[PDB]
Amino acid sequence: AEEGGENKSERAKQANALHLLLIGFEQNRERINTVQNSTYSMDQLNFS
Amino acid sequence: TAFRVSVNGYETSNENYVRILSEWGIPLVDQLIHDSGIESFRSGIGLYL
Repeated sequence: AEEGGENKSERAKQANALHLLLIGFEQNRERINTVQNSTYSMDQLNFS
Repeated sequence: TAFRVSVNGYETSNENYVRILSEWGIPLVDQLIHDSGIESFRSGIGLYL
């Protein structure tokens, strides 16, 4: 907000990157393994 | 060989095995054993004795 937009400044871009990283980690926590990388297909992820 | 096995990454190892041997059958197992080469060692030691 201070920078006026995610794409307005380098710091804004990196802040938005971290923000979306944390949001996705919270959203996809069930699909994220502690150490190993979790792999899924459409049928596993219910994609039509 | 004449087999055209295909491993699916979206399947479990056990189910992939089930599918492969269901499609191909015992000839694949015979080729696998030949690759193992137990028969060669057995026959060689038997001939020696």
